[PDB]
Amino acid sequence: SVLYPLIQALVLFAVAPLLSGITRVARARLHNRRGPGVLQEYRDIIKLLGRQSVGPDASGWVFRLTPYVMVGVMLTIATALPVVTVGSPLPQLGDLITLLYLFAIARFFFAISGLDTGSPFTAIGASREAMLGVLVEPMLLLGLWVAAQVAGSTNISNITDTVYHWPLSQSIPLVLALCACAFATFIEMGKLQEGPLSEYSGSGFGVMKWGISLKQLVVLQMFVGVFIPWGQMETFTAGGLLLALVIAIVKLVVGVLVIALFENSMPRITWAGFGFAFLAFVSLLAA
Amino acid sequence: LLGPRDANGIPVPMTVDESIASMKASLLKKIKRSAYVYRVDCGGCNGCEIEIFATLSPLFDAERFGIKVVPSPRHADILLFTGAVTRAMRSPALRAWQSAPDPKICISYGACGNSGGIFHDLYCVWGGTDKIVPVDVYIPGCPPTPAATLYGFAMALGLLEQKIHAR
Amino acid sequence: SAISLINSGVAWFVAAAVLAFLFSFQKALSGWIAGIGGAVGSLYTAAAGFTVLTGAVGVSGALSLVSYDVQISPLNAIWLITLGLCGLFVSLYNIDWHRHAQVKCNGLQINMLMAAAVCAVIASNLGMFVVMAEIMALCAVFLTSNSKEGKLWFALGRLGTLLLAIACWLLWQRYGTLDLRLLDMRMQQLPLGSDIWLLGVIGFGLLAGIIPLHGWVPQAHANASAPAAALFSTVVMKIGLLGILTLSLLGGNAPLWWGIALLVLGMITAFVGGLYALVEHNIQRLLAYHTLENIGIILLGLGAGVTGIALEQPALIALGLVGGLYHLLNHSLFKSVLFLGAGSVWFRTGHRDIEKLGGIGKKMPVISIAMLVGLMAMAALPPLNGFAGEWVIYQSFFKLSNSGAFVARLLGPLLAVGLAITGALAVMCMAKVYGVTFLGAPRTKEAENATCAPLLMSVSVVALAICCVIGGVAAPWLLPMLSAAVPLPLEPANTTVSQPMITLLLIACPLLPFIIMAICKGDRLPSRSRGAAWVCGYDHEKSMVITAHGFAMPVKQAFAPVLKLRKWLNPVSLVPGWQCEGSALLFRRMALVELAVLVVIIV
Ligand code: SF4
Repeated sequence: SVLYPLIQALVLFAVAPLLSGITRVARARLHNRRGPGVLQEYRDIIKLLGRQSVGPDASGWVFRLTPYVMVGVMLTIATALPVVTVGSPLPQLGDLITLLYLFAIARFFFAISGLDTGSPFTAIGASREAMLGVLVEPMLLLGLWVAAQVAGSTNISNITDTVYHWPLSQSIPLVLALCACAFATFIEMGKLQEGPLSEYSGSGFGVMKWGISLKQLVVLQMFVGVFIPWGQMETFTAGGLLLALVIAIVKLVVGVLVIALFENSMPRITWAGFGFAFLAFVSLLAA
Repeated sequence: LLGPRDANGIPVPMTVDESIASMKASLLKKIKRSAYVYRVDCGGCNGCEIEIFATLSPLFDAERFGIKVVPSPRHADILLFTGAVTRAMRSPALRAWQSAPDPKICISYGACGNSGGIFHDLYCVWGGTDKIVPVDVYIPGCPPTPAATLYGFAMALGLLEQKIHAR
Repeated sequence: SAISLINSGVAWFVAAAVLAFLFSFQKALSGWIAGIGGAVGSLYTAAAGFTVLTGAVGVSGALSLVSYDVQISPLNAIWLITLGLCGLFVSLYNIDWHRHAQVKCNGLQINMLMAAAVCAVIASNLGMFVVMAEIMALCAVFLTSNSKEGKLWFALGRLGTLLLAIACWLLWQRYGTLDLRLLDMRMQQLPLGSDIWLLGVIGFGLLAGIIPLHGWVPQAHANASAPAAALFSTVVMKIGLLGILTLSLLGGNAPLWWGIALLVLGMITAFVGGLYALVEHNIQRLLAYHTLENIGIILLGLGAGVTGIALEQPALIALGLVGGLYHLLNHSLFKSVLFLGAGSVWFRTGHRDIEKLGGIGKKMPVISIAMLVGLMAMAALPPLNGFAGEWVIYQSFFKLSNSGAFVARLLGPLLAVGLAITGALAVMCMAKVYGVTFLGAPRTKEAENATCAPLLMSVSVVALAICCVIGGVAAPWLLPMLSAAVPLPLEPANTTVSQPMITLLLIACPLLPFIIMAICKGDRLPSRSRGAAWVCGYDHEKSMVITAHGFAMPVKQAFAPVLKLRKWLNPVSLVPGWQCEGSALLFRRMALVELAVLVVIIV
């Protein structure tokens, strides 16, 4: 009961800068330049791990200790998201409220780290990130809540195999909730200069880049593994594993490509994300 | 306070510790495949600034060699100094120097940054950028062509070697 | 033997009160006597509560010093347990609090408040419930700083007993009995009646601090002492919640509109309190609005339970009640943590405004860690104790979302959406509070002069934080203990959450990037913390840091209509005698009259 979640967390950690690298090379190719390689994010992260972390005199243990906390919280997230089966490796932790409030832990620690430094830019970025979390958390909660009451249980691996076997009788509540979750993922992976990491340096900046890449992995993974499960397993076997890894990495790659495309193709989607979420909620109530 | 001075109070270039300066070659071979460069524009004309920003343009690219421009000195491994050190600009340039994590690489860009250029003996400048901070690589020109900027960064990262010598 | 335990506890509370008042000519010895007596009395109270909760039956008897009729239901045992814990740790805090040259000897009012609160919890008559809750409320009014702050609270408190006295008279006329077991066995024949229940709920929410009747709460929590304010927020609120719960569960009968009304009332309480806490720069007034929002969350759980007992859904009743009462106990714990720690910060510095209170995390690091635990416990973060009760309340919301009722299915997911709003706003508010108080450079010369916290203050706050962490990780072992009071199966919708595995997965996961940076480092110099923040070349100034004024601007940007609704529904100018010269002193003048005439008729 230990090996599968641990290997899940380790692989999802070690594949995260592929998704950042493919996103930045996609943004480079979209702006008609050759751009860096897909492994450039690994080179940047390892090189920053080589460098030594500096900070202000007023900064204490929070400034140094935040990036490890955010990486560990993203790991505790990623160990309960199903990427190859329809069953989560840890069904005890794989709830809906648990994942949301662990993301709240990540937001809280990022905000207090931004406020720990005396820089106005980091505190401003902390406030904007906390605003983003306030506006995105109930959208995604209502999306997976509509999907959960379609399913019957407040639990990942129940919503996933409910949408795996499409019932064809409550299809409109499923589709509207799916599009609301897509909008919430679009808001979280994007906005919807100086930056909020202008005081981080060295190993701390490297572990922040680790955490940012892992957060961008797990948000898209919570979308495409919970709501796109056709290609996974009901029970874990040792022969159909390669197909599951192939379809998982293909899903993640096409997800970051299309999100980069529609990000460069740009409170409309903020209201429409709420609007498609309530259109899902009314759909069960009317029907 | 920020920088060392003489008995008269005139600023002198900083002296890094040799413990700090001992691992510059290891830092160079570490950042050979990925260099984080922060432009520190001082008292200079835009020529020596727009051409540095044109190193990531369509004609000449820097991310293909690994060079990425950073928004903060804390992210910087290479501190690119541009203009002649104006008296009002010595303190912010020094602050950008101490904000970066040790060890650092400093590249002087342009005639005005190397020695002051046409303003070398003037009351409001301190001369070149080597009069306030140590400089590892000197890039001449007024303005330096993007080929010269790529050659300077490649020679700083060890991809190329120095061509001209003293006569 | 819980009757004898609670008898000895009330005896020690009243003995501590009379001995602190008798030895009031000095501060240190009076504070010592009051704190020791309150600690041992709270130990007896918590022992009686734990005995009743472990027995899971319910005991009755007679307190042989008032001639007081007593019943201790297992539902009230949780109130006794949380009162014992909070009273013990606030008394141990008061031991070191009464060594200051600025504070007052409050031990008489503290001990009388705790004795009245315990006698109100263990009361069997509803009239005696009102009388003892009314003794506690007047002692709390005396426990405020000056006569200005205890004026609106006095007006609302006497409005509440007018309402509760009318409701008690109506109950005595209709039933001929004021007892509670007799009313429960008589409410099979005649149901409660909206006219009595709504009146009692309004009268208890005037005591329990229910929005829009919340105007007394931040004014009372403006400049009161931390031993006063901690047991304010953890006792005065919970007594009104207990009265609401014992009026709502007075029979198996309970119309559907009661639960929907409680759900909407606690919902707007949670939302408005969590939003209004963000826009304040006083820590002890911010904690008052966070009291309001967590009382709204507990009322959401209780309203889910009342809706379940209306719809005859035992899983809904079980989920709503234990979620509400577990969040009640956990909220009292970490609210005591927050109030006592903020009082320690004021004790070592002298300031209560977080704008002029930076850099305290390095001066007192033990207190800083304790407030980090408390803030992460209040803003519901796993695996701490504020997350488990919210999880059970969300499970009750999901059970509401699947029950067959248009008034419940429409209200099901909306409560989830707004509770996500409230949780995110609380996370923001505590991020702001920890950022502008315990982090960054200090903004006043009075801040760096603050030395470490005292001995017993730190002991009390660390023990409270230890209890918070224990109640957080051991939620799967303490929730079936609370299943002995609300007595039936807990049925999350096919899902459990396990706090110990999250606890193990939040200390072991951050070790992996630590191992990776320990491996991937080469010539890495030791980390230095020397300079100032990078502010784009120019030097750093005190006017350039972003604080609570500038951190709470986009919530004023996006939630502007509610914050302007704060100014609209303010009928303060409509009262004729409100602007009187001596109205504040007149209210405290009849307060001495009222407490002196109502205590003696009980004795
Ligand atoms: S080197 Fe030439 S172009 Fe550059 S700042 Fe100096 S004078 Fe201007």
